[PDB]
Amino acid sequence: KRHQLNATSVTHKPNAIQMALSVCEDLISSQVYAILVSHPPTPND
Amino acid sequence: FGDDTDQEAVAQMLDFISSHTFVPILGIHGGASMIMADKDPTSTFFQFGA
Ligand SMILES: *[C@@H]1O[C@H](CO)[C@@H](O)[C@H](O)[C@H]1NC(C)=O
Repeated sequence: KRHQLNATSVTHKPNAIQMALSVCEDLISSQVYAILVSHPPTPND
Repeated sequence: FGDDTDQEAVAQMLDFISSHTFVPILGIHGGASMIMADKDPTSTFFQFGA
């Protein structure tokens, strides 16, 4: 509204391998231009 | 592991796999042979590069 721009999101996965598999499977298949990532509330480095 | 592509990031992926699967991985050729700066301490990924 400030100035043709879709958006998609998905929650964090417990398994890093499963998270990466979900990432591309869903995010990549949609042909995104950037991915926003944030740390979960759990204290995992 | 041995690949023919020149994509560097593939090597990075292998290290990540070694971090989670706890299986030793050896780079041979192509992207895998590319040496990364610092691997994760849990990862057991090795390369033949310099
Ligand atoms: C916009 O992204 C959403 C996310 O699920 C998707 O369902 C939708 O198909 C996208 N819009 C179009 C018209 O591609």
